[PDB]
Amino acid sequence: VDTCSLASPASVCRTKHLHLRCSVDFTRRTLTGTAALTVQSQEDNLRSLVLDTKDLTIEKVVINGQEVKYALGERQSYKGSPMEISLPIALSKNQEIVIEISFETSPKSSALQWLTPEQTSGKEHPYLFSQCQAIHCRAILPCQDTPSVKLTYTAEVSVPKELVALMSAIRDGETPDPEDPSRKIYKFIQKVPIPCYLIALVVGALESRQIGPRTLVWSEKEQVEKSAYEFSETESMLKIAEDLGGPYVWGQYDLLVLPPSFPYGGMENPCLTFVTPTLLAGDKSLSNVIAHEISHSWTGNLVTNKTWDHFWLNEGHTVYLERHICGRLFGEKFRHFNALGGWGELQNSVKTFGETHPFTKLVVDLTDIDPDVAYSSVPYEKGFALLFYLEQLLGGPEIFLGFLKAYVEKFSYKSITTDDWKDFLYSYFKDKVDVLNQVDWNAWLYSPGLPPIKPNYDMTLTNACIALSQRWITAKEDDLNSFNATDLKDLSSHQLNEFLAQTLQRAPLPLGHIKRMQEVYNFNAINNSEIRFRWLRLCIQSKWEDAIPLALKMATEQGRMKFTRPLFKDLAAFDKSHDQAVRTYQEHKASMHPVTAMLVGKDLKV
Ligand SMILES: COc1cc(O)cc(CCc2ccccc2O)c1
Ligand SMILES: [Yb+3]
Repeated sequence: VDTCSLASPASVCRTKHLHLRCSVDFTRRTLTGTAALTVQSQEDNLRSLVLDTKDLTIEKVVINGQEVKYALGERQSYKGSPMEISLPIALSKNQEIVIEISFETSPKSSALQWLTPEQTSGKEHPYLFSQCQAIHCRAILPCQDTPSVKLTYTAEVSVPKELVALMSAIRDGETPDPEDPSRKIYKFIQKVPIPCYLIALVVGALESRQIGPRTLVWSEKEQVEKSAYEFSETESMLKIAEDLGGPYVWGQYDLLVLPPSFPYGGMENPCLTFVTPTLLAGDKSLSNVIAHEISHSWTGNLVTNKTWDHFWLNEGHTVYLERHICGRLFGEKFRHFNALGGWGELQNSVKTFGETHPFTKLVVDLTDIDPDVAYSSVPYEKGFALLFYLEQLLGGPEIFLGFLKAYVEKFSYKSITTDDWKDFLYSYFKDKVDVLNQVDWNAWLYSPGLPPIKPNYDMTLTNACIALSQRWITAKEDDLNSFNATDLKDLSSHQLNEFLAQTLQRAPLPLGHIKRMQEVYNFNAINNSEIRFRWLRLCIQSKWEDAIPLALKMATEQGRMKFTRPLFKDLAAFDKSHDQAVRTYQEHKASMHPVTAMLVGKDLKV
């Protein structure tokens, strides 16, 4: 049973399709419209069902052309309020009805950010966007808000005519509003059954330019040139992901580069991946995020996790594919380098939570836990680590990729659990059941802390990062003169970032070493968001006052949670800046993405 959802479970009824016809109102910061759900019954004699809702105003519910009775339950925190609909005629098993619910969103909807014009690049027009992973789709519309249910949908969206609307679906045409000539209706069809966390909307002044045979890049006009350059290897990545995954079943693959308040690096919305504009490093150095979003097209969007207790199935197989893409493009030694960094970030998450803390288990139990609160790098890296370990044990990359394609093939258009994964892994590796029983499964799946085994890693590109970091850390004042900008000359931006990751793991350092590091490396000049973030974290943790305004400036001007939350956290901890960090949050709380705003307020103990 899906514990994070209050709707009737899939064992009762199943949404097959959603028709949504809505209207984006920027004066009220609301979406208003109707959600017509086509619901099949799974039982005999079905007379009622519950849907998920959150801060939605419900005007009425119409089945068979007539208003039916319904009741809203009391709010249950982050879960929202259940919405029971009294059905007018009892359904037999497999009977299908259409429920059309007239609704309105609240401006406080946790799934949406309402951007004023000054918060955009252009400064003339407003912007709005959505993030429904994990359980915020109920903040947009009543639904069975669980990934245990997949549905197709269609939409018609009325927006200011000067604006443009996109969704996670095939764009199905645009027309002016028959009822209101100042507006446009844009239409969307999604023919592939999807879980509702992938429903996506963005409304703004968008421009497009084509970067491949199935890719257009979407953003504000100021951002299109840079976006088209930065993501020009997407077709190449797709061809690899198809060769490893099997056919791409979604048709198009467009990329939308969002404003900086977007809280994730990416979101794998079918046909329209959302990406952070912090990926625009000028050099395609952060292209692995695109490889993560492309990979989700199979592992995530096709093979879906039945519940959020099994999210690792989403992220771990995806991180496994993403590094496989990156491995093709740039070499097997590069895959291992990324893999090893991954274990590095897993070390930090376990250090941060504590090695016995429940969110460090691969499979979590999310009863009474906001998924926004549990979100970490753990499910990505522990999932990846498990799959890497399994690769090595079971005969290396070629064989484990055979398992991975069969896995997509085997579970496409379904929502699975960990036993469904492990059972199939066992059916596939019939001849290696002895190898598999050797694996310690309770530990990998259900024990907290680090995995019980570490897989073998090639060290070739990593050894240079570890060397320079150790040189800095074992340096005493009288060695600091020997550091020089030629220390970095054979370092890729990636090894550089790994050098800072290595160093940050041992923070703090003497103020003097940091001062010197700036002096000869000019890290401050670097605009790569990964490098800068770690360099800034290193400076604040090492107590450098000069870095307060920079780290502050990064924490607010962008809003990617991977960077924003540790920056406010480090700053809260540093005595000299603690009070500016709290006051800066409170100055910008209103203007922040609601989930980011929530997590930073808790992080800051406001
Ligand atoms: C951005 O997508 C998510 C949003 C959330 O609020 C929560 C999640 C996943 C929650 C989760 C699942 C499994 C293991 C750890 C974990 O944090 C994902
Ligand atoms: Yb010395």
